[PDB]
Amino acid sequence: QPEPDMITIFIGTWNMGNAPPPKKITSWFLSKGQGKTRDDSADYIPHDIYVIGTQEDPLSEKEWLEILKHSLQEITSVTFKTVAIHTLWNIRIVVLAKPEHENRISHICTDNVKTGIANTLGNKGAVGVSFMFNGTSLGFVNSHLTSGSEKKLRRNQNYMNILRFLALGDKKLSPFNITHRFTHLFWFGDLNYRVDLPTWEAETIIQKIKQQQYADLLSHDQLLTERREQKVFLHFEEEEITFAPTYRFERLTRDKYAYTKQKATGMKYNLPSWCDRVLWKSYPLVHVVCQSYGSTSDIMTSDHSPVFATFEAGVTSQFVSKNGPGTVDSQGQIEFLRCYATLKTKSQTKFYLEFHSSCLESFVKSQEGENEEGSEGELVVKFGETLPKLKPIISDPEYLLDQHILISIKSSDSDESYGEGCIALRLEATETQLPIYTPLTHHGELTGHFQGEIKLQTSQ
Ligand SMILES: CC[C@H](CO)NC(=O)Nc1ccc(Cl)cc1
Ligand SMILES: CC[C@H](CO)NC(=O)Nc1ccc(Cl)cc1
Repeated sequence: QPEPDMITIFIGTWNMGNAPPPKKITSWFLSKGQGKTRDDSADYIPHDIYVIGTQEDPLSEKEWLEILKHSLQEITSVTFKTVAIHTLWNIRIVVLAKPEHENRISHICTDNVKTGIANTLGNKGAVGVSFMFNGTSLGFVNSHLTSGSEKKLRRNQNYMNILRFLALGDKKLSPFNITHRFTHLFWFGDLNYRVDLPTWEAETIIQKIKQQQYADLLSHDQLLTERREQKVFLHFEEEEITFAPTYRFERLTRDKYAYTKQKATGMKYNLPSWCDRVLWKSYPLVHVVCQSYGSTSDIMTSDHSPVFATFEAGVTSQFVSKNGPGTVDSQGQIEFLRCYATLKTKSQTKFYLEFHSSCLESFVKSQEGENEEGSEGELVVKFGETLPKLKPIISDPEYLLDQHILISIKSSDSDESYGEGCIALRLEATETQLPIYTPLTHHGELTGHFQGEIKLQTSQ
C-alpha cells in the first residue's frame, strides 16, 4: 500500500448562532451552494481529512461528533476516526480522518487562546489543532474575532494575540510562532470583518447581492483591505470570493439580510458581510491548491451560512535510510553563502542565526554577523561565508529537496528573535550556488529580510 504524495483537506467554518443544526447538513461537506463548488461526480469521494470549526456552537462535543460522523458516513459510506476535538466556550474545532490514515497521524496537539481583557475577555478567541501526517506538519486554527463594523483594529490585535500565544506543533521550534511551524497552516473562522460602506447604503448593498455583483462590495471588505495594507494575515492566501455575504441572515430562510440596529445587536447595524473565511499559508514551493470555496444555501438555522473550502495539499513520506534517522548522511550538506539580513530594528546588539529543520538532528547556531548601516537608514547584518555547514540526516535528493530550513535572527544581548523566515530546498539545481530569499517577521509583522545564496549537496 503506497504512501500518498497528495491528500485532500476539507475546511468548514460555521457560526451556528447558538441554535441546533437542521437534520441534514450534507451540502456543507459536499461543497454545494454558492461560490467555487465541487463537481457532482466527486460526491462519493471522501476527503482525507475534515476540519470543522464552529462558533456560537450550542451542542456538546458528543452531540456534534454524532452529527458530523453520521453526516460523513451517509455521504461516503466511511466511518471517520476522530483525530481531535477542542472547545473554548462556544468555539470548537473537530478533526476527522479516514481510517486508513490512523497510523499516518501522530503528534496531535490542541490549544486555545482567549482574546481581550476584563470587559473584552469571556467569549472571543481561538482553538487549534496540529499533527503530523507522515512527513508533513499540518496546523488548523478556528478563531471567533471581535464583532462590530468599527472594530477592525481589535480584530487585527486578536489575530496577533492568537498567532503569538497558540501553542501548537513542535515546541523545539522555540523562536517560531504558528505562522512558521507547519508545512500547511489553515486559519478560518468567524473573523468578523465587515463590508465598510455607509449604513444608508444597506438596501443598495442588498440589491448588488441579488444581482450577484460582488466587486463593489469586496473592494470595501475590511479583511481584503487590511491584508492589502499589511495590517493582518501577512503572507496568507485566500481564494477569490464568488459567493454572497454569509452574514447577517434572517433565520429559516436565505431570502433576507437582517441588517437594521436592534436592542439584541447593541443598537449596531450589521450590513451584509463576509464574516466567515478560510485562509492558508504553506511553506514555499509546496503544492497547495484550493479546489472549492463557497457557502451553503440550504442550511438556515443560523444568521450565518456555513462556509466550505477544500484543498489539494502535498505531503511527504516518513523517510528511513541506512544512515539517518539516528545519524548524519555525509553525502549531504547545506551551505548558506554571502548571506545578509536587512532588519527594520533601531537596536545595535550583535545578531546570530539559528537554523531549524527536521532534516537536522538539532538546530544550528551561527557565529555573530557583522553589522553595517544601509544607505536608507537600515541595519544590515552580514554573515559572509562564516555560516556553519548544515549536516542533514538523509542525503537522498528525493527527501532533501522536499525539506525547508527555518531561520531565526536573534540578539546576542537578549537571545530574543528579531525575525523568522523559511527557505525551501526545492532548488533548480544541486552543487550549484543559487539565490535564496525570505521575508522575516516577528509576531507575524514584517521586521526585515534574509537573502544570499545556497549550495545543496545530495547523494545524486
Ligand atoms: C491514543 C494515543 C494518542 C495520544 O492521545 N492519540 C492518537 O494517536 N489519536 C489518533 C490518531 C490518529 C487518528 Cl486517525 C485518530 C486519533
Ligand atoms: C504572493 C506574494 C505576492 C508578492 O508581492 N503578492 C501578494 O501576496 N499580494 C497581495 C496580498 C494580499 C492582498 Cl489583499 C492583495 C495582494
